[PDB]
Amino acid sequence: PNSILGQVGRQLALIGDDINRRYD
Amino acid sequence: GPLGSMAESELMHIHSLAEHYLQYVLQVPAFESAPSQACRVLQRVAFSVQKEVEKNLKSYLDDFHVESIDTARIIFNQVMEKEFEDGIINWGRIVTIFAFGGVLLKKLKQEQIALDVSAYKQVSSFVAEFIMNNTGEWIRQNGGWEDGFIKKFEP
Repeated sequence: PNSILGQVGRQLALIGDDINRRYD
Repeated sequence: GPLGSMAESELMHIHSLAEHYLQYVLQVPAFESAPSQACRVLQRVAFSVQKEVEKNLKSYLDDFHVESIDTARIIFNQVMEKEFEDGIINWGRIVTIFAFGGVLLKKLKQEQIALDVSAYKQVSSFVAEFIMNNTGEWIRQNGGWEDGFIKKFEP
């Protein structure tokens, strides 16, 4: 199963990609 | 010197950006300075991202124990590994690196009550080294800070 820091990092990626799309 | 002029300038820029952002986050007293467009833009965008991180991941971050600089470094590296697992680099993700740096430094201040100057300098350093090592080439290839980053966030 997943780990807390796994989840944290994957959520950072989601936000990063969302921001990349937001300013496009 | 060792890295050559271009890479050295790049590393210095990233370090400057990181320490300026983290000092802003922490509310370290500024001195009528005039940030570059890159600094100002990074500060505006990374700060809003940091708040989004802090809101969205509150249940995780409430259980973080950032009691020392070494723990902050360990957590930073493990989280960065998980974030960049898929190999994708873009400006949005680069901003999250600064922002998560800020998150960890805020938690460290919370645990220590007061930081000393050494703490923000050390965190800005490991953040900056990560960014340079993992994304410095991408940054160069994508217009750098004046041509890529500024044009992305403040056209």
